[PDB]
Amino acid sequence: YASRTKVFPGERVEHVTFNFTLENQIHRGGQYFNDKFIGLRLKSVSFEDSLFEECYFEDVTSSNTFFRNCTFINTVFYNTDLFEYKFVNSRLINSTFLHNKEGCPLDV
Amino acid sequence: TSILSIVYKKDDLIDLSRYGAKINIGDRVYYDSIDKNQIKLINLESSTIEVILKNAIVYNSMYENFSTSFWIKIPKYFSKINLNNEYTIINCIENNSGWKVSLNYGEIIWTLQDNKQNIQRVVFKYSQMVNISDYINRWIFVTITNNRLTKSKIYINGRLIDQKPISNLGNIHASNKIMFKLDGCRDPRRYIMIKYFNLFDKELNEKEIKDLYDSQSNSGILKDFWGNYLQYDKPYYMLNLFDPNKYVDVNNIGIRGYMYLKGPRGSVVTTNIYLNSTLYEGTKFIIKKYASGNEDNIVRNNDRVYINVVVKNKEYRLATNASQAGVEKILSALEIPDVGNLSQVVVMKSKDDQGIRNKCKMNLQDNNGNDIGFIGFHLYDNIAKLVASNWYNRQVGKASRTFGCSWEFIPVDDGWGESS
Ligand SMILES: *[C@@H]1O[C@H](CO[C@@H]2O[C@@H](C)[C@@H](O)[C@@H](O)[C@@H]2O)[C@@H](O[C@@H]2O[C@H](CO)[C@@H](O)[C@H](O)[C@H]2NC(C)=O)[C@H](O)[C@H]1NC(C)=O
Ligand SMILES: *[C@@H]1O[C@H](CO)[C@@H](O)[C@H](O)[C@H]1NC(C)=O
Ligand SMILES: *[C@@H]1O[C@H](CO)[C@@H](O)[C@H](O)[C@H]1NC(C)=O
Repeated sequence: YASRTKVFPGERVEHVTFNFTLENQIHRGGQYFNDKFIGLRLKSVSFEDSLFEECYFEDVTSSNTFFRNCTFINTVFYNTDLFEYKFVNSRLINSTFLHNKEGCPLDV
Repeated sequence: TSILSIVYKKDDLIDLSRYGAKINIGDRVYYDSIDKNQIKLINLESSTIEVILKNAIVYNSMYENFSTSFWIKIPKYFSKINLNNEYTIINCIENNSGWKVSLNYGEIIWTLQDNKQNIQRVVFKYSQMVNISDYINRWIFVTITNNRLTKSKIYINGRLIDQKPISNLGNIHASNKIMFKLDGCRDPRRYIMIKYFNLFDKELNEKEIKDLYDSQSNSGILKDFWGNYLQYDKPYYMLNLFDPNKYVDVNNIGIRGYMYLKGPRGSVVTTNIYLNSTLYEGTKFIIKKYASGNEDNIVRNNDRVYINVVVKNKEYRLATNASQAGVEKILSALEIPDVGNLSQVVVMKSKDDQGIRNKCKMNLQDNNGNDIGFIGFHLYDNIAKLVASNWYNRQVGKASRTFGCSWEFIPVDDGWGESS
């Protein structure tokens, strides 16, 4: 499974939505500006060295998903199970978590 | 016993004491519309308040004990630029001798400096990782006592926070002029608010300071979460002191729908600066005047008013069916015209029977002036449902600890910075 993993190094995104399901991916060096993520399922997807600015995450369910070395600015996490253990060595600024889904405190 | 007392007057500031201290004000000093006696100082050069004292009252002695008091409001610090940025707000220091109050990240500091440049500092420290803070962006009564023979002490809302001996200090001089401006702040968008500055030529004890706190507290007028005046026709988010991780919510409209405490509250984070709990969650509670003949939109004690509820940006009314099972009976939000004869009248209550100041509590009363009782919450099958009961009144009569009869009103303020 780990061999089959796809990598996308670097991508810049402007105003656009994103409802989808991804499996076994790594997005690296992303720069998303004012992008809304509604109704997406993540299975073993990692975002590394990414920058989210004025982003919006809604109805997000994630298994084995991490945000490492990421920076969030003015982003809102509404109705997401993205708990604090899925932001590994990240930096959030002026970010809000609202209506968090019920889940285990750690990875299951 | 007061030497300087800056108080608002007709489009100016004057001194209550019989000394006639000269006052000059910059062109960028602002005043709140409702409570003009509170003063806003922004981070600029022209935002200056200069007060000049009389040569007969300039502090130039070495055994002279003295005290100060004021009310201060410090917005939230939002970014790392505020860290390690000790900035001054009041100076009476000349020739590197005097007394100064300054502000740092979660700190308020008193500093004394004698002619020998000996520095004594007393600090009050409040965190910013807390879920709900009693200090961030809220009014704080700061008073400072200086006994040259024993110690110098800091009091926050009348309680002791810190004390430090000053017997080692020698002769302390003071400036003829005393200063109000933000000095040494790198942040270009950082302001403070100040209220009621008083100076005394003696060390004040706990009793006198508590008396001063109570006198200046305006216990006969209701206050919001930020310590300002409660106003009618303004939308307020609701907080229960005893259960502060839930917010007021509705499920269904009308009598068959119940308003409850839903949770948990969300968070606002900035990694290493602040990790507070969201205060703009739930349903707003507008207050509508019913019988208060006062012209002002300010809410006073014992006022009889009504409470609107904002559900899907539509305004409903608090009411409950007086005739139902038990005392802890369910409140509801209903169509404004369809209230009929349901109990909707609420009495605003700030200070107790003896006049001791406490938080905002609402007492539902009927058309006949019979007390349904204080508004609070009770758990029915694991749901924290809103109820008005006389059980709170019974515990008040028994001088017992009431549970849930205390509410807190949170308007949207620029000093908190949360995204609605
Ligand atoms: C973090 O936010 C505060 C408050 O801004 C509000 O909240 C933001 C999330 C966003 O929704 C804004 O539109 C809101 O106004 C910022 O502090 C204020 O910034 C504004 C600039 O828009 C300025 O007018 C105020 O004077 C600022 N207040 C203070 C006391 O500085 C703050 O800048 C944000 N953090 C960062 C790093 O930018
Ligand atoms: C998400 O939007 C795309 C078009 O932007 C659409 O093809 C897709 O069906 C949408 N998903 C759902 C669940 O509607
Ligand atoms: C990601 O973090 C690394 C070190 O952890 C740092 O060198 C890099 O600059 C970061 N990426 C961006 C876009 O800043």
